[PDB]
Amino acid sequence: YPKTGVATSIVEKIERAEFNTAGRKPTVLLRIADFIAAMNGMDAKQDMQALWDAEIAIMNGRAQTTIISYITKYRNAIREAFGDDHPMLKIATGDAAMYDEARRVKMEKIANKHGALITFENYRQVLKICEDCLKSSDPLMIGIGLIGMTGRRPYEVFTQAEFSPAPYGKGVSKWSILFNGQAKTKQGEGTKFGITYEIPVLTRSETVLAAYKRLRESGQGKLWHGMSIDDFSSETRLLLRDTVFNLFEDVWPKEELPKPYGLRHLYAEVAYHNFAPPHVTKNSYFAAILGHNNNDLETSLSYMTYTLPEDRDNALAR
Amino acid sequence: YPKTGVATSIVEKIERAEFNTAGRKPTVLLRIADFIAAMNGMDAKQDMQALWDAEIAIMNGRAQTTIISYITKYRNAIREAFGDDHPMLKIATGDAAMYDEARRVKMEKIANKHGALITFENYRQVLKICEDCLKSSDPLMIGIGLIGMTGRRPYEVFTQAEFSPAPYGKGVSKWSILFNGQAKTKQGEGTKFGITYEIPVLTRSETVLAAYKRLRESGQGKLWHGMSIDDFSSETRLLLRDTVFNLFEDVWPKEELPKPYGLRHLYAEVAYHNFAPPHVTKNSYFAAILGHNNNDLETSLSYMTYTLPEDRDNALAR
DNA sequence: CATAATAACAATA
DNA sequence: TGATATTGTTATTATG
DNA sequence: CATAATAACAATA
DNA sequence: TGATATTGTTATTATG
Repeated sequence: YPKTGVATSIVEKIERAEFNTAGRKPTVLLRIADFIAAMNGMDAKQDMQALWDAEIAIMNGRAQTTIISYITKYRNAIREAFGDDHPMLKIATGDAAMYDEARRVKMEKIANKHGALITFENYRQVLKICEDCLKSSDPLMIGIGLIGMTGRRPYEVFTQAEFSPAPYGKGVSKWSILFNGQAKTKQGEGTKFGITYEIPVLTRSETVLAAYKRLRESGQGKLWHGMSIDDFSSETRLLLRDTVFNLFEDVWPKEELPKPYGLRHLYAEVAYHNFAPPHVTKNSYFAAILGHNNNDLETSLSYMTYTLPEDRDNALAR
Repeated sequence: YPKTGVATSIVEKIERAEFNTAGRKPTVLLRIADFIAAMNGMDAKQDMQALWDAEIAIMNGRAQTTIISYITKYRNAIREAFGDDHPMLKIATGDAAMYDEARRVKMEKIANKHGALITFENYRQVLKICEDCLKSSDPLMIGIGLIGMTGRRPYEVFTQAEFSPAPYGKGVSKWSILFNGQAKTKQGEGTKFGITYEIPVLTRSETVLAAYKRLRESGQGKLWHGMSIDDFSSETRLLLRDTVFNLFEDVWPKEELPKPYGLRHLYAEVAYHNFAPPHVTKNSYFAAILGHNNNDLETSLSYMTYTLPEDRDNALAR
């Protein structure tokens, strides 16, 4: 295995922002930087262990989810500089108890959500707002529209989605689409990495495709295309967040605030309610239209968030 | 820790059937027996390791689920003879890869089931058959009736269930019941071990309770009460299996054969379809009425088996 | 100070 | 079954 | 042999 | 997140 190397992406990130008008110092990226530097020319595992221990010591006090995320960042640095075969990857990681506790916390929140679905009283309005967004001249708007109407993740809509007409018999589907470019997935059997699959849309397919072409040809859109998640996050996140909040403030269910993933959750719910064939289950349907891996029905549990007020009505019929 | 001991239950099982009219030899129980015997006076971990290795060697060729089950039997023997603190418990177990593969196989079967629910065309007939069973003079029949009408496991209905009237406001519920005595659960936070909880019934509560008292007072019922799972299995399983098969042969969906747990699966489905409030999810509802642990929504995935032909109809409306 | 930028901080899938 | 990649919120910073 | 008992064998939750 | 407890099927055995 190699003893020298460099996590380019980190250094570059740090070199940009050498000249910065404002903003906080890249302290963490700096720590990562010096860590990877200190690793240059280390052959002894106790040495590596000591280094990492110092890093973990610094992290203490920070939140558990924060630590798990930071550990990912270090591990990805190590991988970039030194490769997959480097003994530091066996050393630089979270305690197993930490990850286990994350799992418990998350399961508990989900179990809690499933026992108290949120009735999305005004979802019809929300969906129309999205539809109209599809016709806006502001590419951010169109993108929001498409998150709502196709359920693709922001990073997907804005950065990497390919949308196609889906053939329905010997014609073209008006309520589904072809989609390619799933995020959060690496190459693999039963994985939608690089797979084009059919997904339902909550308005006419002609409309969605056309709005997408408008998206793909705009000024902002050519810049967005092929961005890394850090680039995209930096450039849009807070603006997207503010726009979504403003656009939906008055209609969004009282129990929570309007956030962009809200649109994806609602999309699953509505798509199921309108399109699910009878031999498939809700967990299955979601996992299918959300692009989850083969045999994964557990991610689908995260998305069961609201109850459409129609279901709430007719369940209250009994 | 102790170096001597005896797994009483195994030896007794072997002493019964010293005198047996027929049936195959208790070879496996014998192997377990001699294993625990050989462990008497072992202090060296390499010795223990060798012994166990010989056992595993014998098991080879047998199925994976078989091996996992057998390993449970040995581990339970060790525990009974020598206690929880014995170093053999760190040694006598399956390879982690084996358990992992079990998990994968099972997830794959479930994901498969969720994508092809079985339409239970005649469930109404099945349920009435159960109802009528509730009035039979044959305690086996009544028990079947109650599996169908309360969804409790066979071992629960026959051996250990306590059923009570459930108070509805200042009166008594006609479509729910109190139930106590959950199987497959050890003491714990967020566990129904020793907990009485309300469950829905698929016919009038008066009827279910009365049929249960008839069950609890019959000849066979006093014998059944408090049996161990081995006793119960030995005494009833094959008769229950044959009766359920005969009773339901002509009406049970074409894709599968009538087995007793079929009744519990259908019960969940029907109970949900008739009783689930709107703010709870199907996974949640099941987990609640099946007595699953707190924050466990994953067991519920096993039970999503059929589609009621009404749902199949009205989904095909779209 | 008064904000807009930025990256830390943090949570979710 | 090892230990990520995305989406979401706020402290801290430079400069008007 | 012809079955009924039994426990091994096996799968599911 | 370690490594079970229940439900389900069949080979093998003693004896009519």
